[PDB]
Amino acid sequence: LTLLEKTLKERLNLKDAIIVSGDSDQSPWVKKEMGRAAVACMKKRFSGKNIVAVTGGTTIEAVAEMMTPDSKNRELLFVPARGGLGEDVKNQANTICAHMAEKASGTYRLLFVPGQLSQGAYSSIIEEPSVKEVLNTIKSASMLVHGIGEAKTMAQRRNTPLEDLKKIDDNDAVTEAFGYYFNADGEVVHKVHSVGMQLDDIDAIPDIIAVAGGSSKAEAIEAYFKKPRNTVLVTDEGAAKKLLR
Amino acid sequence: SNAKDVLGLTLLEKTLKERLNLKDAIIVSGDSDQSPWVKKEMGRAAVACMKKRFSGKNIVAVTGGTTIEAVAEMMTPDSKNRELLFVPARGGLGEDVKNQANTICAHMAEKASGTYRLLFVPGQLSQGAYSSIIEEPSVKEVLNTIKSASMLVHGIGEAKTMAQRRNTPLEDLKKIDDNDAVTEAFGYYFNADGEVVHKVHSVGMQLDDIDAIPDIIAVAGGSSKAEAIEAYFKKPRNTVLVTDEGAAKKLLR
Ligand SMILES: O=P(O)(O)OC[C@H]1O[C@](O)(COP(=O)(O)O)[C@@H](O)[C@@H]1O
Ligand SMILES: [Cl-]
Ligand SMILES: [Cl-]
Ligand SMILES: [Cl-]
Ligand SMILES: [Cl-]
Repeated sequence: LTLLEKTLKERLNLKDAIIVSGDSDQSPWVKKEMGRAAVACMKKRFSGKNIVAVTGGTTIEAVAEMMTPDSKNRELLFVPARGGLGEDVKNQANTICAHMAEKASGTYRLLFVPGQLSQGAYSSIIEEPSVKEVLNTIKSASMLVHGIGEAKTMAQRRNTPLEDLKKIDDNDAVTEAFGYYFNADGEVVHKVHSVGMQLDDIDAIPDIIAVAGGSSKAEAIEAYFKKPRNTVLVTDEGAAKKLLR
Repeated sequence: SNAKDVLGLTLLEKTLKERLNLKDAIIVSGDSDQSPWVKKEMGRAAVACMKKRFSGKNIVAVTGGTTIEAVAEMMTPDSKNRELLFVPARGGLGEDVKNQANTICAHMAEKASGTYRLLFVPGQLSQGAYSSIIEEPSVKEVLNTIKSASMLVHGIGEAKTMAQRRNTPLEDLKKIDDNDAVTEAFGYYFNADGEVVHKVHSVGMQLDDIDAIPDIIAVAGGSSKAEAIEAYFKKPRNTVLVTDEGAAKKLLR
C-alpha cells in the first residue's frame, strides 16, 4: 500500500494519497473508514483557529459521522462550501456541515440559498447580512473537505434542469465536484450557478482534502485530478487499484 | 390485560377518553417526570399504535422534542413491510433555526427501515426571501409531501417551557404571556380553552391541515403536563393520545 499511495500520488499529482483497505462499492463500511482517515488528515493540518469549508454527499456525511472533538482543543468553524446544488437535504453541504460541527464540538454557520431562484430573488438574497457574512467566511477558508462524484450519478441525484442534463451529456462530463462538472481532461464543461466557493478560490485554500472511493469512481477521480489541485486524496483500494489498472 | 386491569389503566383510559375529546387513549404506568424510563414506555406504546394504523403506503409527519425522540428510539421495522416515508411536520424560519424535527425524522425513518425527506434549514433572512424560497420547486415538493401526510405524530408542551426553550422573540414572549397560552403543539401556542393565541413563524403543516390527516397520535406525559394536555384537548382533535399515569391521574383526580 505504501507503494500504491506513492504511485497514485505521482499519477494524480497529489500533495499526498491516503488509501484505506477494501472497496466501498462492495463493502459499504469502507466509506466509514475513508471518513475516519479524512478526519485524521484534517486534524493533522488544523492550526490554532480553523475555518473548514465542506461539501455534501454521503462520503462527507461519513467524515461528519467519524468526526470527534479535537484533543488539542483547537478552534473550529465549519461552513458549507456551496449550496443550492439541487441535493435533497440529507445530502446538502448545509446539512453535512452542521453535523460535522456538532461531532467536532465546533461551531457552524447556516447557509441555505436554493438553486432555482429568479435573478431578482437571487440578487436580493445574496446581499442579506446572514448570506453576505457567510460568503466572506467561505472566502477565507483555511481548509476544504470535498467529495468527488461521477457526472451522471450526480446529475441524476440532484434536481437538474433538463437543458443542463443535455449540456452535461453533450459535453462529455465524467466527474463532478462542488457543483462543477468536468470532462476526462479535468476541464470544466458545466458550472452550477450557486453562491459560495468558486473553482478559482480553491488555489487560496492551503489544506484541501478530497474524500472519494469505490471502483465505480475510478474514472471520475482520475479525471478530476487531470489538473493540479494541490490536494490530499483519501480513497480506498477499490478506486486506487482500478484507476491504476 | 390482567396487567392493565390490575394497574387500573384500562379504566383510566376509558375515563380519559370520556373527559378529553380523544379518538383513543393509551396510558402507560408511572410518571415520566419522576421516572425517566416511563418516556421510553410511552415511545414503545406509540410505536405499537403507529403500526396498527399504517395503510399500504404512508407519509408520516413528525415533530421534534424528547418524547417523539423516544418514539424514534423505540421504532423498529414494520413486520408487514408497508411503504413508509417520514417528513418533519414543520420547519423554522428566522434566527438560529435548529429544525430538531428533521433530527427526529431521520432517526425514526432509519429505525423503521423507511425513507425520509427533510426541510431546509435557513439562516436569518427577510420575509421576501422566505416567500421566494417556499416556491422553489425542490422546497415546494417537500411541502406538498407534508401536505399529503397520512399520519402525524406530535408532542405537546407547556407554553412557557417551550417559549423559553426556543429562541422566542421578546415581542412574541410578551404576546404569549399576555394572551395566557398554556399549551403548545407543532408550532402553535394555545390558551386554556384550546384556542390558538400565537403561531411560530414556520413552513409546513398548519393547524387547519390536521383535519385531513386520518391518524394523529400525540405522545406526551408527566404530571407537569396535565394542564397543557387538558388545554390542548379542550377542542376536538380526532387524536389518539399516548400518555402516562403521571399526566392522566393528575388531570382526572
Ligand atoms: O417532548 P418534549 O421534550 O416535552 O417536547 C415537546 C415539544 O417539542 C416539540 O414537539 C418540538 O419543539 P421544536 O418545535 O422547538 O423543535 C414541541 O412542539 C413540543 O412542545
Ligand atoms: Cl472490501
Ligand atoms: Cl470505531
Ligand atoms: Cl445542495
Ligand atoms: Cl432529505
